Amino acid sequence: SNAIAVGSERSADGKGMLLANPHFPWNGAMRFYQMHLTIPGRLDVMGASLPGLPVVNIGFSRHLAWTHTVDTSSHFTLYRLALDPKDPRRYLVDGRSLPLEEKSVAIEVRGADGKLSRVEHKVYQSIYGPLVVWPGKLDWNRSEAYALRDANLENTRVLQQWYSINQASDVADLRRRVEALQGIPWVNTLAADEQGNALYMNQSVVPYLKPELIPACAIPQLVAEGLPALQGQDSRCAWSRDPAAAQAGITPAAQLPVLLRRDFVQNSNDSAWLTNPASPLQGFSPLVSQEKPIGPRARYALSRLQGKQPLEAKTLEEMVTANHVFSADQVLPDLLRLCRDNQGEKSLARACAALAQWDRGANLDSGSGFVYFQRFMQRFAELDGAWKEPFDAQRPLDTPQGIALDRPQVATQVRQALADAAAEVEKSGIPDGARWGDLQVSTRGQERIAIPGGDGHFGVYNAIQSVRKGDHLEVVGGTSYIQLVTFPEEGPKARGLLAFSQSSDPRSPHYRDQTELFSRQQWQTLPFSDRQIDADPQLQRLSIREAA
Amino acid sequence: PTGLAADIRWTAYGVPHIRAKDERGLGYGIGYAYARDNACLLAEEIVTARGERARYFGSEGKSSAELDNLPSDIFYAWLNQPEALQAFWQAQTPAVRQLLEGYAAGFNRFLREADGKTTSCLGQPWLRAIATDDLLRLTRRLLVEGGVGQFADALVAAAPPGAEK
Ligand SMILES: *[B]([O])([O])[C][C][C][C][C][C][C][C][C][C][C][C][C]
Repeated sequence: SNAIAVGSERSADGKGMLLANPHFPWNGAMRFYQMHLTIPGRLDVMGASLPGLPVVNIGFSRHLAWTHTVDTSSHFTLYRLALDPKDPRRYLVDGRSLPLEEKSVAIEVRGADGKLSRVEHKVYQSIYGPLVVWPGKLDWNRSEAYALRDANLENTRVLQQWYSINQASDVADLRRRVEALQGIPWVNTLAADEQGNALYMNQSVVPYLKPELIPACAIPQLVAEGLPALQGQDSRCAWSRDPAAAQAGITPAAQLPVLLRRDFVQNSNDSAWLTNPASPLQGFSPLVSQEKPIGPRARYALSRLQGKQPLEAKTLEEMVTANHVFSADQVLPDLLRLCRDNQGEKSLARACAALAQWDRGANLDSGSGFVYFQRFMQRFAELDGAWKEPFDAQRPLDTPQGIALDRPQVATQVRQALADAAAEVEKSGIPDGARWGDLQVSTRGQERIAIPGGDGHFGVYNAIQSVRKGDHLEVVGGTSYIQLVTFPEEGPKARGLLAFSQSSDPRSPHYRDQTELFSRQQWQTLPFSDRQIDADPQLQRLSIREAA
Repeated sequence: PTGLAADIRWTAYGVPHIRAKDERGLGYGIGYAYARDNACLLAEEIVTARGERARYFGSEGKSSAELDNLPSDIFYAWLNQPEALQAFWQAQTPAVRQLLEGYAAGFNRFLREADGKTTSCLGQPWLRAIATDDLLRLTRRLLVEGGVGQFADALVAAAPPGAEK
């Protein structure tokens, strides 16, 4: 996901503006759905929601627009158990041996004969939660096992939280409502209002440990890999209590990152750190936010956002619709130089030509250079010390950059990486002429629709994830519900699309209508006012009722 | 009088605009509109969250989250135990309870009337009237997506050691 909120100091109209670009599945239990909800006099909100939920999850109202991105905060902790040396189904806390609890569940299974059989399965539980096994990393042997405490299992406030957000008037009200309830499970919140405030909140449900407990309570090996793991044999490593928290054991709102500005805030799934580089967010628990190098989507966004020029709605739209492959900016110039230093290396010839002619985009008509670049990057990722300028914490927006071609070992490995990538590309079934849109598609019944965009890991803001199926790459997730909201005097102006269309059913008139539009990148009005709604020539109305 | 009533307008691309005088009527409109477009999806995902995938589809299949049916079912049977659902419901405000009651009733109204015009799974045994508990099951499934949900396979795999060296 991307989110950008722009405020009065940077918007061309001096008011608030929000771009919402969540990246989520194109099918299943997380498939977004558009709706507008009104209880006249007290609720009027429009946006999109996840299946089964009678609230708007990302949306806008008269004076406010908000959206979410998945955060980097931990929402659970693992606990490493010290097992009773005499019994691997018992574990030690403060030296005292405790029994695991057992909970059996029974499942009916339809057999080959078409009849049901009953299967019973034991789930072992500790005081922290259920045990978990990752063979080869989190084992359950005679010395240790691992339990998992999920902070959101006791978050009964989650539906109330979005219903409250749906009732929020402006950014200040939104902040009060989220901080008061703390019912957001695992996302950041970004928002803008008509008066021109831009808000970022890393306000979610996060396990709380007082700072002085962290060095001794962490499992050093595991947190180094980014697993929130704690010592489960010490009662002092229980999540800390603080009466200000909405739920026992979670981090109070005052200790979670918030940035309220009038220029901009952004997030593309990195931590709170560089939400706006002019005001870095630092000093938080490692369970909350760390100063890690940002990903290419955020680096791309900041490259467009920083400075003093006003931002127009069109500017934000085109950050999505340009389909620029931002990772190429860091490696392609030096890569092309390697190509030029190696003409007559016949194994690199086609790859080098395709890369040279490439528009550096993931557009429908972008050439096969994108495919060559992707496969090369997958291999470049894994090479050691190949950046000319590696990550510099003092220049977190401009590094890493370049290929260290003046180091003979790097030059050798990079050329080989390109040769291998080229070989892989050419033994795939990709024709001559073929453009990216000929390859990446979304299937609709017996037909296909070409889909622009590319993987977010390559720095494409319009992130699209696809998997190989037969002769094509089938889109499975990415850009989904798009909304771009401004606040002219008449009322909120929202523009966007639901990329995969309202209905997942091939029989529906709304199975591929917006998907055709997404292909051509033609966003549309999201009608909100009665006047906008009544102006739609496709308007249909139905009133329904039944007894309770 | 009573009880549930909603006014629905659809604009281009099938976007519904639901108006009601209270949460129960609002939920009614949402459930009906969503069912018109996505009854089969919701029914499938409810089977998943009820831990009934293997019952309807056997052990060889997977959920839309790409988990094997049996491990998925064990995980959701564990997560969505009756006592957990009831504790969750009891902690809900009247407004949220009403939203959910309306949604279930609206989805069910569409199912009663469905003739296949926008529903491809008509006649399947797993396409059935839903209950508020089913919406709680879906909610809790989403709730733990940032936590124990990512360890579903690992939970199912957790068994104590045998006699090994
Ligand atoms: B992105 O790739 O970071 C995707 C973020 C979009 C997901 C936002 C959904 C809003 C959260 C609803 C949770 C409800 C739980 C019951």
